[PDB]
Amino acid sequence: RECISIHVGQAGVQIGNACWELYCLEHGIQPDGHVPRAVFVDLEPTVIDEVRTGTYRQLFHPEQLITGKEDAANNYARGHYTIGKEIIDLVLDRIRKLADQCTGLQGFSVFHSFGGGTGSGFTSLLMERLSVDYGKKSKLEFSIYPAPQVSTAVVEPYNSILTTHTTLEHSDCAFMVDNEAIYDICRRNLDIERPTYTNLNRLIGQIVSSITASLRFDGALNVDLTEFQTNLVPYPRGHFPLATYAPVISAEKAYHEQLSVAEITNACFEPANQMVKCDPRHGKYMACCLLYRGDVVPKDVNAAIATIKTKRTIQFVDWCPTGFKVGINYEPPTVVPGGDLAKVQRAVCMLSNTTAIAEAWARLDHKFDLMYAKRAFVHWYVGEGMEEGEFSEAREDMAALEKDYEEVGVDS
Amino acid sequence: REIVHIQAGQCGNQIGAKFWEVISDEHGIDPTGSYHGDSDLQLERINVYYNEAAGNKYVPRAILVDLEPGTMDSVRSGPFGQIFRPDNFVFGQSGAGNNWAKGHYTEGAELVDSVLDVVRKESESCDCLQGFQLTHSLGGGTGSGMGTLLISKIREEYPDRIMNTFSVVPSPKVSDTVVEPYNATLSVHQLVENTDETYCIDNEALYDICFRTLKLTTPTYGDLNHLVSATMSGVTTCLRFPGQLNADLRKLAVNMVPFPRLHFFMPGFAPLTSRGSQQYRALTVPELTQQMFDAKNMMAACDPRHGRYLTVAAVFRGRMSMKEVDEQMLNVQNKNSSYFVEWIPNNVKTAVCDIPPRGLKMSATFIGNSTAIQELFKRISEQFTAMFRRKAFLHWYTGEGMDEMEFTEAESNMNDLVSEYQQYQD
Amino acid sequence: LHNTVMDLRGNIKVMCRFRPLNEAEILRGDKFIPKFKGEETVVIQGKPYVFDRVLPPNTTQEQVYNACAKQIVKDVLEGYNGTIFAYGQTSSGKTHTMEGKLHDPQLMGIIPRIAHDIFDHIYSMDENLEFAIKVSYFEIYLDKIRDLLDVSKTNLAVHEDKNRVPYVKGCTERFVSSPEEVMDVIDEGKSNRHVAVTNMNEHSSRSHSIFLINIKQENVETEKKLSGKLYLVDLAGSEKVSKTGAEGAVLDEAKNINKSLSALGNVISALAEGTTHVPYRDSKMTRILQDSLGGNCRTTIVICCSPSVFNEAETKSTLMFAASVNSCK
Ligand SMILES: CC(=O)O[C@H]1C(=O)[C@@]2(C)[C@H]([C@H](OC(=O)c3ccccc3)[C@]3(O)C[C@H](OC(=O)[C@H](O)[C@@H](NC(=O)c4ccccc4)c4ccccc4)C(C)=C1C3(C)C)[C@]1(OC(C)=O)CO[C@@H]1C[C@@H]2O
Ligand SMILES: Nc1nc2c(ncn2[C@@H]2O[C@H](COP(=O)(O)OP(=O)(O)OP(=O)(O)O)[C@@H](O)[C@H]2O)c(=O)[nH]1
Ligand SMILES: Nc1ncnc2c1ncn2[C@@H]1O[C@H](COP(=O)(O)OP(=O)(O)NP(=O)(O)O)[C@@H](O)[C@H]1O
Ligand SMILES: Nc1nc2c(ncn2[C@@H]2O[C@H](COP(=O)(O)OP(=O)(O)O)[C@@H](O)[C@H]2O)c(=O)[nH]1
Ligand SMILES: [Mg+2]
Ligand SMILES: [Mg+2]
Repeated sequence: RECISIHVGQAGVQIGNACWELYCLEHGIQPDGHVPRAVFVDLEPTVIDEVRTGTYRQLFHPEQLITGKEDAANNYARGHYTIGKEIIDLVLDRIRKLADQCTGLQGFSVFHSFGGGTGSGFTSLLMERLSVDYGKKSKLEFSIYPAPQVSTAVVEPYNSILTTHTTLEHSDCAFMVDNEAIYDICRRNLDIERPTYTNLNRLIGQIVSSITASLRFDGALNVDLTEFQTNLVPYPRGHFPLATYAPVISAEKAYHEQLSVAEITNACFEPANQMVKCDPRHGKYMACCLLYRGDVVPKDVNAAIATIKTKRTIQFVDWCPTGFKVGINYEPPTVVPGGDLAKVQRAVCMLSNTTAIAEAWARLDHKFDLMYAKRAFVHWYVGEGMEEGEFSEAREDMAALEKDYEEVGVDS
Repeated sequence: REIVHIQAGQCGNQIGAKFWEVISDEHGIDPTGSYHGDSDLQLERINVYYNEAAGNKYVPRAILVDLEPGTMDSVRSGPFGQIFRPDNFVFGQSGAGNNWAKGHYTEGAELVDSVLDVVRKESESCDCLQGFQLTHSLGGGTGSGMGTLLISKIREEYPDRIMNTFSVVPSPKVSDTVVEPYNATLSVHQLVENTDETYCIDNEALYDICFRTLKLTTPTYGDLNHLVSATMSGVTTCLRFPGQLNADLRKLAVNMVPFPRLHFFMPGFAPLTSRGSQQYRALTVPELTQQMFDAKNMMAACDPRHGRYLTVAAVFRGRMSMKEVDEQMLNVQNKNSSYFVEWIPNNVKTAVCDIPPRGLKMSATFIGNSTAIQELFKRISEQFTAMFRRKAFLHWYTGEGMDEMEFTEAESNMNDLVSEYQQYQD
Repeated sequence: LHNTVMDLRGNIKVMCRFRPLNEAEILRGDKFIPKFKGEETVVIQGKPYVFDRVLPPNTTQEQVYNACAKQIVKDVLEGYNGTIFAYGQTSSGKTHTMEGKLHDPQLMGIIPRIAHDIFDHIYSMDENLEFAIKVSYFEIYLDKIRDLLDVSKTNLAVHEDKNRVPYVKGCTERFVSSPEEVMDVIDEGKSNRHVAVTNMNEHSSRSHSIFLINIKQENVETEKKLSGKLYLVDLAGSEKVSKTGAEGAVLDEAKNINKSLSALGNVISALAEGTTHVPYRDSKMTRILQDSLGGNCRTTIVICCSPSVFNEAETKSTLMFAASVNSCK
């Protein structure tokens, strides 16, 4: 029934504090109410401390807040092997102590930031140690994969080609939200050149609320977590769909809010609104899980979608007749009291697997090579319990992820 | 986390006074007083530079190494001079001769053990050690020789903790000493092989940047020092603050050093506007990158425009949009694709603290790893040969128990170091 | 075709040597994974060509020695440099190829054979040549040069020669004028080599070994001194830290040494094939063997490999070393 969550890496923790905020906010549980149902991991104390100093301070147990005073290191190796190792046990312990206390759970919603040290590496083995300790569950990892041109870390790819290959054979469904492609939404669909990280977080903090929160919440067309991976992954590769939200209108500027279904659903497939720089440049969808929430008439959907199924310029895979999982919830969304999110009475958090990422992975793989081609910051990992193996052998890994996402599509 | 500063030589020392003059105020620590901190955040992370004893006396955890009493006795007899626990003063009343050899093999080699002693008392302080900060000048005895030894020993004692080095590489135009390239070439040698992050500052790159970027007409040393200390605060201490995207020595190290040499950087501060007038506030952000990335404004002597970059780390510290930050960095990376090296898709390492420099609204330290610094070790290396060839003031070295093969060694080493760095400019 | 791509001809490649399985392990758990094709391709998974030469699990010690070292020894006696590198993890066959058993008429390795050939020319061709065979044996452990003879020095330094090329000064050298004294140097150095306490069968090398044979020959009539250096470099083992679980042992310490030295490796063949000059003077290993990495191409890399669930790791790395050169036409 439940779904634990492990927010790993400063980012996964910032986003965590955010997604965790939106929660109580739409459940009437102020600062000090019940008890969360997740944990927080980081090898840099000062960040988890922000959850220990700032807002939502006492809504957590100093037990579900793991820290390694030591060093973060923007390098996979160190975070996965060398350092990150020391903490893992302890980490697990909570996701085994928190996993017990419950009643027939469904899985762990993992929150990490692909291209980091504590986020890429660590998790790599966290999800790793999970796939074995609970192979019998769902492993949906919600990632924030590398901005297409606006990356931060100098190494980023090293850290992301490595978190992909190690987690690939362990996740159930990996959701992806592109940090940059979300900015566009903040520039083009909300207008603000002042987007603090605290915003992107409010956003995913939204799209995510549509996943677990409301879905695990009764409705006219419930959709379990398992449901996802089933209706969402055509193949064992921990396939990565993309998150998209519909009423991303500004709560100040424009106001046409009352944008009946027929509109908000069409607003999902236009590439300028998908929290991912993977513009459907060719990527044929192969399965979409249209999660609606608020006042929505099933016919409105079983029509708004029909209209789409016949737009053709939206070309769905061949081997897939119908790939539209319509998830209907009741309670409308719940916007921050005064952030910058419109606040409509219905939304569409549609996520999907698109042959599109054939790109995004490509463009991120290429990156890697360029540097590896010169070993660049390699000495930083080797000296951290890794080898020419793990790199070269994780490169070959993704290689067959560029072929995979190519074969499962583009061909009939 | 933590670190333990090291004031090698007079310069490195003189600067200590300025690095601590600053940092303290950037942490509300009065002379011997405690934390008067205008805020409450300038305390949760202080540890990085102090120690708890009394309850109002957080003492800087640095080392003051020097073979010339008068110096430390000027730093200890002035302003903040009375905050260092006397135990910190590792003096060498000997003749602090201006010889690299006199402070690395003969005179300094003695005072070393009585230093390492303390560098251990401070390291084994508490919690977890990160690395050590090292200030000095590569143009003298107690600086290049004895300080370059202090590290060679440190790096044998904890090849785990990092080693940032703040070197005052011998300014071009005019040398404030004569053997300079001797004391220098010999210390850079030791650097390229122990510390793993070096920030080279040039007394004349400063003047310039201090007499034209600060209409300042009488730039006393105190100033230069002050400007420098401003950068080393943005680096360390800063990142030991919260941030949307924070880093720390390692990130900085693990994102800036593609190849083990250790490589040297060139720090640059952001808001560098003259007092009254200039107080233009054009600091939205494009103004900071405008700054940081220009030629002038690079504490180094060389000009970036004269050689690609391998890595860059804009360590900003003041509330801004992870969008207008992450964005700007890009155009910058495209307007100058020419010089920014290619085999690194994203050279830049954007870092973002929150709280800014006490009295300012928005700043951003720049730590550049450009191939341009090739044209400096060249300089140094040249000066050597031109004088080595004739063994100029060599008797002051050998006569101190040195080797004719020692000088050969260093030059070559550091000379090769020039070579390599070009391997990427191409 | 395919010949033009041999642009790597840099010979500085790395001949593959598979060790055979013994009857006790054919049906224990260790089985063949190496498919051989011809005498130069090895198919492990997906792999359509290998490189220059693959020695099968049917190739003699003598056979490996002829192809790999015999020429290098010949050139060294004329006053040139040569390097033979060795690599392969635990139970791959390194100990068996380099030394084997110290006195075995055909089971003996590389170092006892070179020693036999050296003293077969000496006293048969000395009538104007005065030979002095000097051997030196040192390890690189925690990137410090530990001399393995006399009194162990926990660090030892390089200095530079007449040309500004570094060499290991102070390395304890000794005369050897018959084969026995060479064996006695090996016994002495191995007894202080850092070996992980496993089971008696396994020999987990945590320290890289450099055996120097310095062929000094002096000419009696006015012509001067020659000094060919044969560096026999026995690389320490490489072990996948991920699988084994280094918590705290000389596993973590070895992982840093083996990775730093293998990485420098990668750049050195790549430079020995086609690059501008680069990571010399970076590590002590590189400082000891530099003159050889630039001239008399004789740095034969002999990597081992035994079929099984294991050894596939170090074998793989041995193949990834000289796999790129000219591509193509
Ligand atoms: C009224 C007002 O706003 O005054 C400003 C000011 O006028 C200006 C000109 C300051 C001023 O700085 C200088 O004039 C200067 C003097 C010698 C060497 C270098 C600089 C200032 O003195 C410096 C001072 O800086 C700080 O307070 C930072 O926290 C800074 N602190 C120190 O350097 C410091 C100085 C004395 C004692 C202890 C610390 C800092 C910077 C980076 C990391 C840590 C701390 C500031 C904003 C000002 C004054 C006071 C006039 C500027 O410098 C800095 C480092 O902020 C020079 O260009 C900038 C722009 C500022 O607006
Ligand atoms: N959406 C969103 N992205 C974030 C947030 N914080 C960081 N990121 C992104 O995630 C990545 C940053 O990871 P870091 O903060 O450097 O590291 P970490 O993953 O927390 O772990 P360490 O490297 O060990 O500190 C970058 O790509 C950021 O753009 C956040 O609050 N929201
Ligand atoms: N060709 C061969 N014939 C007979 N025995 C062999 C042969 N090659 C290897 N062996 C034996 O198999 C084992 C592997 O020996 P060595 O001890 O040669 O391994 P490595 O040196 O491969 N091991 P390691 O150092 O731990 O990484 C030893 O017991 C050898 O005596
Ligand atoms: N920025 C700066 N440079 C200094 C200071 N003091 C000496 N220097 C420089 O250091 C060099 C001289 O070395 P010095 O510090 O006297 O050596 P030592 O005292 O014998 O170790 C000259 O290039 C000076 O410009 C200082 O307080 N600030
Ligand atoms: Mg973090
Ligand atoms: Mg062996």
